[PDB]
Amino acid sequence: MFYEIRTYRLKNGAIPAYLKVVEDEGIEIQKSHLGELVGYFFSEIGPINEIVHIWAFSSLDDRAERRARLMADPRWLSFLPKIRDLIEVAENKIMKPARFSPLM
Amino acid sequence: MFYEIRTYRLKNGAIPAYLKVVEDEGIEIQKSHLGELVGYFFSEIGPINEIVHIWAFSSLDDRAERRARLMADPRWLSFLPKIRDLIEVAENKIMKPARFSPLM
Amino acid sequence: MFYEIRTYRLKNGAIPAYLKVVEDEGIEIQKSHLGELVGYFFSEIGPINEIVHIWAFSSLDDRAERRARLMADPRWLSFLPKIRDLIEVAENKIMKPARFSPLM
Amino acid sequence: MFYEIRTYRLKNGAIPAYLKVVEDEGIEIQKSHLGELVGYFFSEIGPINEIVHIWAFSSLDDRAERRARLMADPRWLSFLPKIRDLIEVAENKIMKPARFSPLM
Amino acid sequence: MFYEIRTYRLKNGAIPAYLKVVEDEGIEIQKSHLGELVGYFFSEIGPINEIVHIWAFSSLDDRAERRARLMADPRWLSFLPKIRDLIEVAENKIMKPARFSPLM
Amino acid sequence: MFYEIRTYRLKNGAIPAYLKVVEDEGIEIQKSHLGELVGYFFSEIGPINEIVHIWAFSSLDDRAERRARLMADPRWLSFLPKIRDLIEVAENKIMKPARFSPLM
Amino acid sequence: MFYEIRTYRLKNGAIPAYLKVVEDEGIEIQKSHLGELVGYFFSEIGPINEIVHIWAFSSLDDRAERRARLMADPRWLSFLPKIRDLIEVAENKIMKPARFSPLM
Amino acid sequence: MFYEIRTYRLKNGAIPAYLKVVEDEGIEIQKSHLGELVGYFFSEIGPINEIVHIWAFSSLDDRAERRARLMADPRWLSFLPKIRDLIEVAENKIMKPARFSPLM
Repeated sequence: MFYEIRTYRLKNGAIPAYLKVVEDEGIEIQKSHLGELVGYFFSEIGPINEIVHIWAFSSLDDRAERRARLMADPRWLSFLPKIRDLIEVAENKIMKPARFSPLM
Repeated sequence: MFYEIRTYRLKNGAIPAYLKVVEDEGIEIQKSHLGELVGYFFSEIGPINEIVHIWAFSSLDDRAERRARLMADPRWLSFLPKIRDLIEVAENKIMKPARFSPLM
Repeated sequence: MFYEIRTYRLKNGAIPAYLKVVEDEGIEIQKSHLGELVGYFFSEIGPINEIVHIWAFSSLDDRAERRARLMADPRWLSFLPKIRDLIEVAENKIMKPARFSPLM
Repeated sequence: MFYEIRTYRLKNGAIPAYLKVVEDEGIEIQKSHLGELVGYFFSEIGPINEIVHIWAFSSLDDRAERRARLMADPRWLSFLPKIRDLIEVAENKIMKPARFSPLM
Repeated sequence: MFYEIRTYRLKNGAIPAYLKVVEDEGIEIQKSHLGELVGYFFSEIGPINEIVHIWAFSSLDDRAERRARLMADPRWLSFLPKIRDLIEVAENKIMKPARFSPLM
Repeated sequence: MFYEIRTYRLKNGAIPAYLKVVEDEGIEIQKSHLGELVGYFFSEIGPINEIVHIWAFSSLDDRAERRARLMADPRWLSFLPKIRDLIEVAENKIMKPARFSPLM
Repeated sequence: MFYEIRTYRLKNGAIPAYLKVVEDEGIEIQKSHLGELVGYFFSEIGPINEIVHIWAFSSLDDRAERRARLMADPRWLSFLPKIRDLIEVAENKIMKPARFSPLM
Repeated sequence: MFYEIRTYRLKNGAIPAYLKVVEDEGIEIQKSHLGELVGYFFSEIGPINEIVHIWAFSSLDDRAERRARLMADPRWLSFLPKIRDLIEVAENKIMKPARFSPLM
């Protein structure tokens, strides 16, 4: 399985607002397209104003396929503007599970 | 629940060796002390020679308690030298799960 | 004892304004909740527009408890918006005192 | 008062060794020259293998004066080699105390 | 041959807008002055909101010459304001092709 | 098309040695597996001791497939040790070509 | 002699405006207070939108003295707002000349 | 005029050794090839174990020409190994002087 880890640094103080709108209007739409959400966290100790969420994909072409459909969803497009200015810097990475990882 | 995310950058080319000794001699000892391993990953696309593992703790004082016992385990101390020089740079952070996170 | 070190990078030229409102409306409220302020500094030589303050906690669960109360304080919530846009980037870390540290 | 903050990133796993030799052979020599040690900490949560110590100076020329005598102390010179290879990366910065800082 | 690699970090969510106006109003003007465009990419996995484009120059004085003319082009100056606020951080570097590089 | 950009920071002064052994023993083996090499560069102005090479893949699952075969090649495994210690830090990213990119 | 190196990252595209107002209204005021300007540069190849200027001081307490007077100059205070929002991130450092440095 | 700024981070504690061998065996050879040394500094406050030297070039092709000759000098090649392992990380950048820069 492939694990995508996305890390965002939000505008200082935007985490509460971000998590509210995501919970209320984005996460369900996103999960119906992307598949398996592994974890969704916000900072406590370390980088402040940070969001980290992990998604698992069977293959990377499947990921491309799923993300393409998510991006086409007009409901997703209507949602994006609600967090588009809350996120200042972002990046994502693909990782693989160790043989001894619960996540496989 | 508290989530600790540890990220290491290993010596270039050390991931295979690192994952083998961890699987063979460290992970079980570590899991018997720390409790719940959420995920253990190695790089594929993004930062190279990277290890990322996540652990969940009921409270931070419980984390402190568990890590103190792990550090006292002479089996742990016998193991550490096997990855101590494979890891070049490291850092860890504590995060909290979003209400809509599978991980809670 | 636990030492929390928070480092912020403010909007260029915001330190004077920041330090004035903190002194006038935030530090006392914060101290009555958080406990022991170890030091509060602003840059001179090195990173510019930087704020660094250190707080000591008996335990991390006590820290969590104290910060929860501070976050619940409506006076704190009325103050936050006064520095919320003055801070651009932030992060915090927990450290422990060396046996030979005055700070223990 | 001026506050100098020195931050070092040590070789992975070198904190115990570092703190022991500093306590046993360096800190007293250093304190007799530099004056006031404000705090000496090692990482717990955040950057790993990190040392952070803070020194207060009445003036920066006094700091220069004090550090020149410390560097001239042959006992200091005999000590340095004991942590010179334990430290990988380092940096220091000068800051000033806020009017509401305990540290002034 | 010299290869210049320019990397920009755009405002979160600005890639589509940026790529549209560049395609519609800037790339042709830029190519007629700079010479050979080697590649123009936007992020997918790794740093998000990133643009990376590569240009080849026979010599660095030739590069200077070409960029001077591009900067003098009033059509270029009329275009710049259209992406000037879409780019947050940028940097460029000059590199040389390996003997076994297709790009020479 | 997908473009993978790999950037390495080598041991200070290792570029000549690195480029020689790659040219002599690694690049051909690598190209026979990976497919299309877009460019292979070493620093001149900017980050020093840096290597940047770009590879194009039709799909990411094809990339996975090709890299799996490359990693299985015992000739590749015999070569790796020759640059494994010349590379200090590394990272890779996947990007897409702009519609106006020669590289598509 | 002491050399202070200040490095700023300006808003994308602000260098021309910055350099004009500094030349027209700030540099002379600043030089009459600070003493010896060693060099004032703006980026070309490397970090973009960057300003780097170097000032030489006989002693650090002299630097403190001179900068205090510059900060007190009402003409300086009237000027500051003109570049205060053009500069996004900044930092400064003190260095010493090598015995073989023209700058001593 | 073009200004090249080279910044190196040396092995912890290597500055004295580095500066000695450069003064004794490298700087003169280097100056006879490169032309005008603007300044050569080592850290005091800020990044520790850092070297920063600045060279001025009439044109970038002239710089290429001069550095090619320096690299061909067998005396330079005999010297390089003496600082090659003292330098851990490096980078250089080209900048231009402001109209009001003493350095033009």
